[PDB]
Amino acid sequence: NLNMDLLYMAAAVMMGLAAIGAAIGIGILGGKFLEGAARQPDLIPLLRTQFFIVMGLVDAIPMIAVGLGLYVMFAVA
Amino acid sequence: NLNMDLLYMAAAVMMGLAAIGAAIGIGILGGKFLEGAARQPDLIPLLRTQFFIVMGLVDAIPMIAVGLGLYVMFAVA
Amino acid sequence: NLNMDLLYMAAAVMMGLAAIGAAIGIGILGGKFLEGAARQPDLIPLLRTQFFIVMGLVDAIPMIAVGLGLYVMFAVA
Amino acid sequence: NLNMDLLYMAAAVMMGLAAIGAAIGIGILGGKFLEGAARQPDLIPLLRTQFFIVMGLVDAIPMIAVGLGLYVMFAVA
Amino acid sequence: NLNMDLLYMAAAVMMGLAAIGAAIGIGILGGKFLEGAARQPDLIPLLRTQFFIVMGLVDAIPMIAVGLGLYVMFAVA
Amino acid sequence: NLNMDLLYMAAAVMMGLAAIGAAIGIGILGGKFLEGAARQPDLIPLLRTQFFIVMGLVDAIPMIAVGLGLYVMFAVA
Amino acid sequence: TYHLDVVSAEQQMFSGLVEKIQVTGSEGELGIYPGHAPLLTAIKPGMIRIVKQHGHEEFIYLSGGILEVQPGNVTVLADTAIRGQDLDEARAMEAKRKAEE
Amino acid sequence: ENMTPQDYIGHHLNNLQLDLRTFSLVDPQNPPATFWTINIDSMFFSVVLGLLFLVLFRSVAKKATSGVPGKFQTAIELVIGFVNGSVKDMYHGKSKLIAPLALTIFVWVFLMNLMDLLPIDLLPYIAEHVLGLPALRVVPSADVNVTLSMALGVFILILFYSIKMKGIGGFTKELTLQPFNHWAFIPVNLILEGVSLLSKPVSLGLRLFGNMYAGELIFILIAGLLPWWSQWILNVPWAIFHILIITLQAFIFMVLTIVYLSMASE
Amino acid sequence: MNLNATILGQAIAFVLFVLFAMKYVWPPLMAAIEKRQKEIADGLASAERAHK
Amino acid sequence: MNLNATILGQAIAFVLFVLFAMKYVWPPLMAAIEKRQKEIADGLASAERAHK
Repeated sequence: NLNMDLLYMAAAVMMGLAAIGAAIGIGILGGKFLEGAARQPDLIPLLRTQFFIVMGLVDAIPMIAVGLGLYVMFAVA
Repeated sequence: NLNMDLLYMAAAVMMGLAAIGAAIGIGILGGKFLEGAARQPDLIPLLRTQFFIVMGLVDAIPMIAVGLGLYVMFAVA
Repeated sequence: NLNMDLLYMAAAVMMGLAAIGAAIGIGILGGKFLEGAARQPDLIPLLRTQFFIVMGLVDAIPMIAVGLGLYVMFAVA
Repeated sequence: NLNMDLLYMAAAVMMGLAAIGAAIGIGILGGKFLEGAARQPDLIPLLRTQFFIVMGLVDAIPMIAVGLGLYVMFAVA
Repeated sequence: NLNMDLLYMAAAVMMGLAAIGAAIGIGILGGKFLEGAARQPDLIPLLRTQFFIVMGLVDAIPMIAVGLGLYVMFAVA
Repeated sequence: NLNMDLLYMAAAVMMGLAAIGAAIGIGILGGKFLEGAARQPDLIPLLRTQFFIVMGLVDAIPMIAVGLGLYVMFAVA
Repeated sequence: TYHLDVVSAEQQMFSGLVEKIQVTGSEGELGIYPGHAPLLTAIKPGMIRIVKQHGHEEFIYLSGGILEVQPGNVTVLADTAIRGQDLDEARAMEAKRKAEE
Repeated sequence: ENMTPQDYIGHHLNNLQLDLRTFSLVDPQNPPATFWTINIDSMFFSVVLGLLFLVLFRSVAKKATSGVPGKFQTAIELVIGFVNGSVKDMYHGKSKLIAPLALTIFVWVFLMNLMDLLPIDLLPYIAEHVLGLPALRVVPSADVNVTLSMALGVFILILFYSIKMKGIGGFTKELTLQPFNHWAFIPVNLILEGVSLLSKPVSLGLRLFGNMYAGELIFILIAGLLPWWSQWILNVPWAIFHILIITLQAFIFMVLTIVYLSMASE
Repeated sequence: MNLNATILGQAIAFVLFVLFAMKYVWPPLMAAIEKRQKEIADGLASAERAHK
Repeated sequence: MNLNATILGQAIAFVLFVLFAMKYVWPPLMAAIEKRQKEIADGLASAERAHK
């Protein structure tokens, strides 16, 4: 039956959106991090820790979406 | 055919839009947080607590979509 | 049957749009709040109150949109 | 079968667009209001009162959009 | 007669796009208006007149779109 | 026959979204890095190191997306 | 071209018409050209270097000060020292103890 | 063994529901459609955690002296100081209820979330084989009900504070007039205030449930899909993240409850 | 997922825990550290009064 | 699928996570040690100072 094709499309949309968000938000955050590290070059180890702290919060939902897309693509289809 | 794959596509829409919104909003918030921390490297706990307040407020509503998408995928479909 | 099945997609679209709008708006608002609290640390409880005041205004339309999507996906579907 | 279903679909897209617009506009307006509050905290009682008037103009149109969406969902069915 | 159902979707898309455009434009204008009122609080009644003059232009196309969508929704359908 | 044809669109959307996300995120990060290098030409070797540290996080998800798009285009076809 | 002044509270250090200058601004190195928009910034200690009319090179070391720009005028309000350490608070103590003793 | 990963995931997302009427163990293969079937697994682990919290806090409170502090007492004194400092930061009233409520919320929510770090199959395998229970899932927080019951209790407390400290007159006044204060907007004001008021606790409960549920399902997928030799390279980076996640989420629940109660009262 | 009457039993458990903790748990704690601070402060105050 | 292999892999991953937590999440007790040192030293020294 033809039903199998649509699962690939749904996984494609979900993972593409997840990658769009995971790239853009991390890019903005890293740009601010670099801007702040340029000013105070001695504070890099602290800003770098806080950057990781917030970056963990950023990508979580994209990670969920990517994992679900992998599941839909391989296990279901 | 029409039953399962449309549900999968709906879940994919939910959890792509939720990932987009949450990632972009958290990146925006974290940019201002990291900018503040470079200006006042001492006040970091207070600013990060306020950031936690706002981060919870942001994250609250996309998680509705995330959980409902998981429900639609597994319980319904 | 297709009639009820598509309702899930309609609710998915509605609540995904609601989530993206709310997440982005609240992220911008919280970023401005964080920057303000970083300029004037002694002022934080006032700005936080103002932020809650305006956040109660922001979320109302996304909140009702998500509630109506939940209605269409549970009571209707 | 698909008449009421498409009615719900049209209501869904309408209300999603309305929620997106309202959330983004109020986010921008509240962010600028927060910045103006931050600059001169003692002026907040006036700036808040002007922000309320402007936010009423912001809210004017998404509310007729949402009202027509509710009409489509409930009355037309 | 399937003719009726597509007209509701055609009205819905028009009104949603009009709501998005008008709400984001009015928020952008009002944000600068509020920041200017924050800077020079004595000039507020003049800036309000200027803001109304400009707002009369922002809503030119959006109000035509909303009127035409409302016309399509009731008179034509 | 649709099982073969639709897979190319499912890969096309993935490899468009991944490219848009990676391009926007890398553009914003590179712009911030360029501004920091312009202001502080002495720190260029340090800012470049931190830029390459951060950039490997942006590409994490879009490279999964592009690899899965290549897989969908070629292996399953 | 513009007329560059270099002055301090004690003395006029330099005055003359200048085609371009290199100066270390508060946030980074800065170059000034004729017709530059009005600008105000402190300057960190270091060399400010000058080309007078006909592009003659001149170098001046400054402990610090404030640089500002006006239509056709550039004025450097240099000061004697960084002053950021504030060691003279110790100098104020002996004035008190010797008054008490 | 022979199993489809889809069904392995299916079992784990099921609960030892038991009929309150007939006292009968529901099974994961066929769910009945009767409302009163308590989901036992989350509640059984949930009150156990509260009992452990109460036992430890009493076991330290029963002996603590102002002399040389012990190594064990120091953690409890630190958590008491942290909760008290947060309350004093965001609450100025005389109500003795707020601080112990926040302390209980923080500790209990932290304990519930911690269950997710454990191996997903350990306790369920034990319960199925040694005991014989049809189903089990051991993270209480992943239950929507535990989250929604706590959020609705907090909302009830908010209503009580609005009626008592803020006042019923001061509640009708705010609902009708604010934020636009004009009678033309009063019908709109009522709707906006009600929507935001109901949005707050729903946001708390569904945020917590979403976090715990989307961590538990990630662990279940990692266990079910990947071969044993490869599981660690994706499981370990996730538990480290989820430790910060559970700490942050318990902190968020406590602080947001404090904020809502303080805004209702004062 | 699926709502159930578990919503009620946990509402009983929550209120019971809240009542028991509010009564017994909190009041004994936080006394010792306050006693330490008061001892340090009053010893300082008394010593400075005798110094004056 | 074999269920034994899943239990083996989950055990492996939990062992590795326990090791990582013990060597990177446990140390905050070291931060907690400073509180003990401060409390003991300040209390004893301040009481002695007041009595003297």
